Amino acid sequence: NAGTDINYLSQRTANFSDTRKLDPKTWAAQTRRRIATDFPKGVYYCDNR
Amino acid sequence: QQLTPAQQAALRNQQAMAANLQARQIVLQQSYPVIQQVETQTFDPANRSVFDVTPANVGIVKGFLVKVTAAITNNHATEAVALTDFGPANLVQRVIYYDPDNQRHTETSGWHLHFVNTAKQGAPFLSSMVTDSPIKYGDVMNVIDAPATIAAGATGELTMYYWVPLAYSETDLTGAVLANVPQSKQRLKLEFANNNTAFAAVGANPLEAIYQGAGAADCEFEEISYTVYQSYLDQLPVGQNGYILPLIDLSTLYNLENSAQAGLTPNVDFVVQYANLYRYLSTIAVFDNGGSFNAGTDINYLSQRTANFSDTRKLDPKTWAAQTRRRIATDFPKGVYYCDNRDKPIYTLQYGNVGFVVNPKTVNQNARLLMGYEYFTSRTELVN
Amino acid sequence: VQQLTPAQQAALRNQQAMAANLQARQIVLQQSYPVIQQVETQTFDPANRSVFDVTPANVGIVKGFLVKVTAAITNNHATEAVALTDFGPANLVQRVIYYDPDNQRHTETSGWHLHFVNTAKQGAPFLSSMVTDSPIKYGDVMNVIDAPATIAAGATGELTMYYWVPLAYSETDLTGAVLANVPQSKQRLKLEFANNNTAFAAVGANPLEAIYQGAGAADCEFEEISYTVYQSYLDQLPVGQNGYILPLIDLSTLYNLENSAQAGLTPNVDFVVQYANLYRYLSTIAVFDNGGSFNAGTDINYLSQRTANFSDTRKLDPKTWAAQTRRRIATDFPKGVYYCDNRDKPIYTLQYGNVGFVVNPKTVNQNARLLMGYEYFTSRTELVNAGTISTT
Amino acid sequence: QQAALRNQQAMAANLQARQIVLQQSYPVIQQVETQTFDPANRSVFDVTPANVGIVKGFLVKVTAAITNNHATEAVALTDFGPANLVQRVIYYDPDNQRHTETSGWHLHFVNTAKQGAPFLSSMVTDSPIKYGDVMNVIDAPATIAAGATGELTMYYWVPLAYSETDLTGAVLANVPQSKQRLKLEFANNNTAFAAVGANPLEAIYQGAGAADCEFEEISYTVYQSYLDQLPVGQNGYILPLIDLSTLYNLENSAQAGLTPNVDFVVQYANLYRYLSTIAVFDNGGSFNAGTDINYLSQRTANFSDTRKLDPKTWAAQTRRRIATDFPKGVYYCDNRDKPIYTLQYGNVGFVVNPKTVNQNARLLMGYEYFTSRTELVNAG
Amino acid sequence: NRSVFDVTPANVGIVKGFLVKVTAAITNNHATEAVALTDFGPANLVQRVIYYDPDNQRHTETSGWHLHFVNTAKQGAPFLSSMVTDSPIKYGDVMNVIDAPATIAAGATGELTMYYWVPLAYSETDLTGAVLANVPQSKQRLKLEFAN
Amino acid sequence: NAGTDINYLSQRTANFSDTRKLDPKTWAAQTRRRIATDFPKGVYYCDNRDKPIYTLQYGNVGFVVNPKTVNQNARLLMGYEYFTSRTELVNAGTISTT
Repeated sequence: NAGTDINYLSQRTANFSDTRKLDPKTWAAQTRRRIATDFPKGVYYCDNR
Repeated sequence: QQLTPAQQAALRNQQAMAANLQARQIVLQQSYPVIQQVETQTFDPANRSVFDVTPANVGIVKGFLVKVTAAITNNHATEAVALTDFGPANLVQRVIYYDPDNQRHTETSGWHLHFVNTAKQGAPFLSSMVTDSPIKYGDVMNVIDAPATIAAGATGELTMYYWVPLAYSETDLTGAVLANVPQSKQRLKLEFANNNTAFAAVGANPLEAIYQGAGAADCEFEEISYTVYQSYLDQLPVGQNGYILPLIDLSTLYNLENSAQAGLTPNVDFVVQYANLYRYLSTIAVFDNGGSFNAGTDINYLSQRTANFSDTRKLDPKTWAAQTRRRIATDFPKGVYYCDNRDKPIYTLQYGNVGFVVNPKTVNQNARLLMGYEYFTSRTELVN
Repeated sequence: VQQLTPAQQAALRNQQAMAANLQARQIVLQQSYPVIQQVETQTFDPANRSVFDVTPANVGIVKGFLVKVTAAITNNHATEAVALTDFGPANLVQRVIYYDPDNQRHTETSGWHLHFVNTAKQGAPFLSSMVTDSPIKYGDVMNVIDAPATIAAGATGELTMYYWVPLAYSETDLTGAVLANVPQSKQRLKLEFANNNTAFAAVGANPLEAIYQGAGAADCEFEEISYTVYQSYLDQLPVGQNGYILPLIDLSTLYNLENSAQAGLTPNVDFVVQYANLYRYLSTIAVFDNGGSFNAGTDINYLSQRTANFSDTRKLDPKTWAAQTRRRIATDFPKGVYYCDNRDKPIYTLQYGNVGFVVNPKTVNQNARLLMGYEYFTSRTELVNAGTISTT
Repeated sequence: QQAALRNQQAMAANLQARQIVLQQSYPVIQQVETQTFDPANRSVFDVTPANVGIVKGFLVKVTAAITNNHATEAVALTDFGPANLVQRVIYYDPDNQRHTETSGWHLHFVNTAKQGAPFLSSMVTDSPIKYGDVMNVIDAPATIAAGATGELTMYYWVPLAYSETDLTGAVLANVPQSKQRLKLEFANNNTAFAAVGANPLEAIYQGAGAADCEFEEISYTVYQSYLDQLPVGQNGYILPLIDLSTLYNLENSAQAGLTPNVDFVVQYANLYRYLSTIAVFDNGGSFNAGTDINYLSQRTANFSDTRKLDPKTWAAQTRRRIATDFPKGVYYCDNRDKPIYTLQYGNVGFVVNPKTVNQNARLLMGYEYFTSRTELVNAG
Repeated sequence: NRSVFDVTPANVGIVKGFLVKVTAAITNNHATEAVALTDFGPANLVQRVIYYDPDNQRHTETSGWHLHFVNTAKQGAPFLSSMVTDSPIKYGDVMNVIDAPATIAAGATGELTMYYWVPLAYSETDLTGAVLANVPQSKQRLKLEFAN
Repeated sequence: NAGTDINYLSQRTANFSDTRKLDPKTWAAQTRRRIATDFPKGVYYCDNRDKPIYTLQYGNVGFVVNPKTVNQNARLLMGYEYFTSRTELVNAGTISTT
């Protein structure tokens, strides 16, 4: 599914809490800045380069 | 020695500039970026359309990503409405930010902020590029989206995103806002569209509207929702005196603002002077020709001119558009013209007064130029 | 021969201290530059919230805050109107409290008392526009402090009110000012606004704290309220071989406004409200809330200020008392509101209740009481360790 | 290290002389000239003051009769009304140096700012004793109906000395045969009446019958205020040399180029110590009560601001100075205790960020300032 | 309309914790059926609480139900409860400090009150975990995410 | 009444302000921690055992009640537990704020 089965995604840690707890569309927005489009349905990407 | 105060102050700068850059480099190499939700609200703009969001006071703030969704219903008996050229970019009419000292930074329209977001990305902001790939990449998540038309009796769903910058970029902290402290509240103020601004009747000016068509009078928002995410740097490096901070970066304002200018007449140079002291990074000029937005056909040429009547880029509309295609890989909507001055910001006092010029071929009633600026500028000094 | 005298000055001592304080004050005023700056603006619906804590900027020497309040009031009643109470827009703010960086409170009073002091200090109704025969169109052009006399059934009225919350006594006397450059510790300016429960009084109800009263009151409501706080301070403080040249007495003295309520009035009997010791009372305001009725002196025999052993220093009939006030503000305060100026020679008892404010009532209704308002100076240490108000 | 001391001592020595002059001389107010004329023939006059003692200023009385010859339409006072009976004033001292050069309306607004209330007005009170507008000192009919003739009276104080107690800017005129020049340009049939829809800024009346309005006549009387019987000492005349070598002037200017939501900055010049600033927002002939402005301020350019305020709060500060508001679109700023003094040209600017800008918009500026004589007076 | 709030604590002295009073009115508009309290009931009025100190260091971040169970464990009895006894003097649930109707019938409106203690300091006598402020900087942040 | 006729209660020192200005239910919550239940209707308790109220000057500290509704013949009946210096009570003591 295109994010409709997810509340949010994040990277969490171990002091702060989450460093990027985001709804699926906002998470996808960050990915659009990296590959100029969305990955296929149900595929989520995270850049920590 | 002879103390040449002017030469010296410059020297003092030169050292100031170097210190700033080093501090910036150290900050970037040493804190950890965080983006976290600050506030979400769902409402009917018929009830309320202005909201004052209170950002969290933590570390150095770089900017805010604002997600906006909306549902619009066309209850006209028979007629549809179609997206205007700006469409969902008009979901937010105005945005204003104030820092902890209550100093105002950006104050501009949603459409201008959106065009700058696009210029800074180098492509339509958060868009999905079309390719021949058989793998199913594409508009999967509808990050920024709005139906091309909303038929009589139908309800359409829209999604829009705006990045409200404080810092100039992810690597250049000029304009960022400094949280090691005490200070006040910013007042990220968001003024949303409502039934009056979002729908334009046939023949009415579509500038600020989202949809225009024969069914406009019976269109209504059902709801609008926003979620503001704050992007900042945490775990600020500490050294000797306390926090290692880029003092020039944090005491410089990086702002967007817009205004409207009128007084255009056919074949005469319409000159909009740059308001001195600011370092203008970009200029957007929208030729709202009395509600008509044309693809360059109502313009002879555009230019940037300095106090000697010397043009640095006097170009016909298509050639002007060509330069923009090199910047954002496509054209801005009809009647929207962009000018990049990022590497050499327009700065009067460096070379006399400068002006943005438009020589119109046709001028309808109520014609005007809506100017959008992106700038830094700070304090200024001198002596005999 | 109210008593202790001018021996209070022999006691403080540091003619050297005063000489220094005063010289430093003058250098600061001469060398620094005045700034008035917006620190916060907010719009809200009283139905959701009405209490706000504003955080001032910690910069230089803070003199005070100018608070601008605007509001839209809708009379949703079907057929009845409402009209302004005597205090009207002065009740847009119910209370104010200020805490400095050292957690010490300065002013803690009602919006109406604060407003009356603003008027007393200006020498005329605060920020008012005086009427003259000038043919040139000066006048109430900008509606600085403004409110519709009535709001008819179904109508919406727009109001504007301003309050000056003082820290410093005046633009030239920095007594009471706050040094906020020196600690990261925050200041607190607490504001409690009128709400749908306090702004509207039904016919026959007490209008003291209300803005409008009338037959349509039950159906009146705020459409919204907005406030903007401007902070006034001195920047670019002068430095010497010591460092910052500062008036130490000015900055270690509190200039506060405070209110209180007293009851127990009986016809033809002196009702005495005792002044506390250690405070130097600059002015006194007494409001005779005669069970919800506010009269123009007709319910009072006389008012006075009295010292235990001597008698009264100004026992006067209500009209003569009002005459003294007309010399101070060029008009009368609203019905039932009485003012007393003691600025040149502040009431200072050294013993609690040496000094009392007197009201001998002619008629006393049910639930009668005197609402007192005070302006005073104090030695910040004396208020910390040895102070009450209120004489029972 | 001696500079500041030398300055303090010179100031201490000015001040003593000033006090002796105020104490020993005697104030005189005397008529120097009266004239009645028809604006159709002339409207510019050069009055020659008397060269006696220390001149402090001139009180100019102006009366006029205006006839509305229109068949059926009336006219009504503009916001400035009788303050536009004098369009401009210019004063030249015996040394050919100009002091004030400004408009009649700006001069009038400064007269008001200095009085602390509408100049020479009659305040309304509840007094049963019949005080009130008995003498119609400054007066003009609110409207002049078709066929009617209205009578107007206006007074202006042209200052040389700053006040009755501060002689800064005063002129020593008993020292030369060289004449003073007080130039006055009066309203005429072309400036006094504005047609509906026309800019009323410089007019006295506006309305449907304006085209047929005319002056029946105008009269003026100039009274000169000076100090006589100047005190003499040892070396001779005891005089405040700083006071008499300083100019106290009012001047006006116009600036254009306003754009919605953009800071419009009018730079202050260097050398001048600006005591007050008046800015009139002539929004293309429309004068609004702050609704066309976002905020006003005084700044170090790009920096800020020492008083960036919304229009109502700006007006609140003015209410503390003149006990009322100036007319629509007129904004005042008091800097008397700490005059704007840049050394640098433009370090400081007056700011107006407009909300709405009509065609032909502009800011009409008015300034009160002190500046500075290069060289002392001629002494005996 | 809104369920997440960022409260800004005052910066004064050593902070030990926060007592959060929460009240609510709930209406059951079902045509015929009632609803009954869950085992956690009003403890679920607050879904999550997160605190950050002046240096933006996160301390507690947990659910309302977990915070409530710890409040109970630290008290040694159900948090802020009223114990039942045979006393004829009218002590008892007089003030409804923590309270919620056992059921809300179709068409009825129930009122609830709940309290949570968000600790920084471990206890009134053990200041381990307390937060100063002699910290030039920020402000603290107490984020409350409510039920909807 | 069970707190419904009161806006708030507090203990205040002249110059600082209140050390515990609380709504009636929150005031009752503190009491529940002390006696495991509520005192009867209209009865309010305040524990200052670890740091006893000790003014050195009369009235430096006061107990505050801001009533929401006041009926005819209303009054506050106060009860105190204290340790005094036997000599101070002998020579310098009253109870009483009018």
